[PDB]
Amino acid sequence: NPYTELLVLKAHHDIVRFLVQLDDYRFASAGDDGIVVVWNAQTGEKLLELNGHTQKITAIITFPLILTASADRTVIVWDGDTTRQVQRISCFQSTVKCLTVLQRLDVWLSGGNDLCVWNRKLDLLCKTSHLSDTGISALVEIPKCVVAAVGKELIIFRLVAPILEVKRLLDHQDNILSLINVNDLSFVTGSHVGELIIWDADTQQEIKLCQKISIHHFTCDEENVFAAVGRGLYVYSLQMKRVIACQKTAHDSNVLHVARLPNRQLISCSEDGSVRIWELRELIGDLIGHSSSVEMFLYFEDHGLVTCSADHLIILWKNGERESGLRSLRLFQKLEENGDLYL
Amino acid sequence: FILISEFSDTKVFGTFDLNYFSLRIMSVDYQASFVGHPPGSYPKLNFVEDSKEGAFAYVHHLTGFVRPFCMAYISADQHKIMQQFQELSAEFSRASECLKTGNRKAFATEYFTQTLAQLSHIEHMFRGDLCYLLTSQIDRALLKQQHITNFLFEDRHKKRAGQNALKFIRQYPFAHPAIYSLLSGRTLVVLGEDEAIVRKLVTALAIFVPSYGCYAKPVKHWASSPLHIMDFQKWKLIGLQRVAGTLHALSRYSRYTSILDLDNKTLRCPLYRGTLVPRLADHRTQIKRGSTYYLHVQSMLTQLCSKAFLYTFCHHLHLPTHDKETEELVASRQMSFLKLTLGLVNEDVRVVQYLAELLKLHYMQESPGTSHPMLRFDYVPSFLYK
Amino acid sequence: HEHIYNQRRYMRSELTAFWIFQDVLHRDTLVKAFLDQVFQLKPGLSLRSTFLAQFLLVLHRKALTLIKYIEDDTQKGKKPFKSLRNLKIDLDLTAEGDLNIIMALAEKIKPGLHSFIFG
Amino acid sequence: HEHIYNQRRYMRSELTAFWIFQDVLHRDTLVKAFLDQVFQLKPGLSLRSTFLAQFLLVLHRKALTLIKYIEDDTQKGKKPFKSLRNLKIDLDLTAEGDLNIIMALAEKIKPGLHSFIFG
Repeated sequence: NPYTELLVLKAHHDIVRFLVQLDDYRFASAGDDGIVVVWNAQTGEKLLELNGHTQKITAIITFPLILTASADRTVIVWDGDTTRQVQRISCFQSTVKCLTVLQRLDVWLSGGNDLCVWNRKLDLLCKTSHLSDTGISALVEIPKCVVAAVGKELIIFRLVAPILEVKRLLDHQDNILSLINVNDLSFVTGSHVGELIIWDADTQQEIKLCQKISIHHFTCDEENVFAAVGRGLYVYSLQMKRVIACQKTAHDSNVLHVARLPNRQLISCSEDGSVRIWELRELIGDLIGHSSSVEMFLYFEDHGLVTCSADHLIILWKNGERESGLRSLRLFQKLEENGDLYL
Repeated sequence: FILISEFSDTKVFGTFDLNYFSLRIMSVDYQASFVGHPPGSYPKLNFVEDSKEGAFAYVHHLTGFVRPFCMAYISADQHKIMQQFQELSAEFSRASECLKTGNRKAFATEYFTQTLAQLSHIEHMFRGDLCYLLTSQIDRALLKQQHITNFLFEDRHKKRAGQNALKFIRQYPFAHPAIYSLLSGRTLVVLGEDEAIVRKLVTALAIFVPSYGCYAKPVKHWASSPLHIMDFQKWKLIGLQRVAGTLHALSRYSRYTSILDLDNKTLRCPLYRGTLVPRLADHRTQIKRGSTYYLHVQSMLTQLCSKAFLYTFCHHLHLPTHDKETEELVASRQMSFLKLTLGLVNEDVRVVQYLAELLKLHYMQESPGTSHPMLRFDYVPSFLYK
Repeated sequence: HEHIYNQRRYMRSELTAFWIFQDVLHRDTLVKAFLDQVFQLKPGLSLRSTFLAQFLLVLHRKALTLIKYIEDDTQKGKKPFKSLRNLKIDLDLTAEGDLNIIMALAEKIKPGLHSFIFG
Repeated sequence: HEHIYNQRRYMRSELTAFWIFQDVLHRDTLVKAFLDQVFQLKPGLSLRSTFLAQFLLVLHRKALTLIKYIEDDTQKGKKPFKSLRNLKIDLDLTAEGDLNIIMALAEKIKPGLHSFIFG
């Protein structure tokens, strides 16, 4: 409803899958080209391409530095304002698939069929495991410091010391497709068949929900949780322990990324290339701008939201009544700065 | 109709049409020996009447024995040649310098075609009339005066453009909202096969488009592509073709189009109920020879761009006169400006609301749609007209 | 047209020797709009001269399309004019007091119109 | 004419079940003249009602001569209308915003004009 202007961005020539915010005027789009071009969210000008990976991408992250793994068995550490490769870590026998960074003890992690703890500046190892046979598909942090991980269909935990443990748990029915933290005291996973199960933190398994085709993504709204099942938006609570009113048909094809604006609005991706906004107490408006399947988005609080797809394009979404009163705000500054009007 | 020739004490050669038919009847020998030197005549140049009208008579010398040689003009009336003495003096006092600082070299025919091409350029640039040259001087000086708003519609193929614009408007129903979509910022996706019809419709409707900057046009002639939103960014009217589909997959982008169908006689754009487009384009018009109509539309769009200049550069509208700005106050104050003073009604406020934004983007960085691809739109529901 | 005609009357009738300010008829719309909306721009920032040149541009272009429309209404002076009303509704000139400005500039850079259409 | 037409649209499209204030276009001249020159007479001396009845009289007589002029322009509804411009210059109705008053009263005591001339 408010977003009435869009500036399409184009630098890639493969499927764009990943976005991350660096600081609050610029972001980075990393697709299956293996190139990482940073953009400017205020005015949509590309700044610099970070090229050097050969194969497709698997996971990017921002370290307070742009650490990036790919399908070839290597990780390239990068940085803003440089356009140079900082390091070329290639010591992996399988493809690294997770780069979840602990914000507490400045640790960078990996996922390439094992777990290896790394270092901040003097970029060395700290500890190596094997503990897998398929490939680790999800990582998350949790307090009391314990690091959760999915082997294939088993939640296995860790610990940190100046050095880890095993705290296997399995109790499942299919391989785990998603994993999320909450504010504190819990964490939520979801099986491929649609079994939404909540744990606490560790602590005990809590609910073994049914009735919801295949789940894709979660969203913390700690009084309730927001699932993303096949063309559905089934909402599950925490206090009431039941399904607060859901939407059996939200999108046409699928729902494959959900997130939440801070102004009590709910937003989802799709597979036909459609973005929609819901209010809790339902639909508000479309954001029809992509041909093929959208994949991820990101929401700048000051200026607009950014969406990517498998059609190589990246689209900013500004509003036309707040970003038009800034064109005629820099104009009168420039006019009285210039003195005359033609000089 | 008018003639141009040489002198010496007789005719040397004609230059206008090289001794043509009954358009040329009167002898050059009547003009000859009366435009030479009966006082005897260094660079003499004079002007007489001799009631055709006597004209510019720059006297030139060759020192060599063949000294009397002046080049002479003639036209219809008096004040065409007397009133334009300043632009007939300094274009034959410099075209003779090819011959003067030409054939002054060979006494101590190489520059002959130089004079016989420069002189043809003089008659071609002074071919028209006395009124047309004065209007082109005034339009030249005034387009030198304004410099912001000229790019919006600054752009004899304009005769073929405007004549097909008139044959568009008075021979196609519901064209008021189509031209509203062109003037408002909505991409008129002209769709239909039989290429030449679509191309003539495109070059006819190309007049109404407010181009982005001081580069040529955002028009696209007969694209054949699925048209995702990157061609809707860089082109404001597009000439798609039918393939015997695209109408169903194109309607997914229904927020940014006005799909005018040639083989179906329908279009899909919002409702236009305003008065500015009917005075730009009335249904019945008693205007003949549509180049006149193109002058009418250019005269009207100049006034429209003046209204957009006014709405852009008023300080007390855009700068908020409050500590904390409230968009109810500044939006209602802008709306009170375009209703009361400019006299606009319910969609023309959207038109001037757009052209002002193009004017801001030209003045601020001289780059809309190249390094700032804005593409502002709205959620107004388009209706399927039939 | 009455000035040229009465000029011919007074010159002839003063060459046969030894062989009046009537007030403003009615106002207009373009100069009322122009003077209405100029004094909202700022004085010393070269805006009023720009908008003034835009106003003189639309005045001269309306003059030239009036010249073209008379010039092709008849066969460039073959037939008498007889076409003032459609000229006034088509060319946005329904006020006669605003017709007189464009008609005066059109006479000023094409002489002989007022005798052709009025006299 | 759009009100009757869209009335037919909404009534039909609500009878097939189980088988918007757009602001003032432009102003006028008679009501501006009338309201200009009424408040110079005196209030309590029965003058304003007299002049008001004269204004309603010229409104209704302009309505009746508009009805007559449409009524004999075509052969009382044989041919389509096609004659708005000469109707506007002859009957002192060059402003459309002052045409709409006389046309509205003419519709009010002769129904079916707006569909005949506009739709």
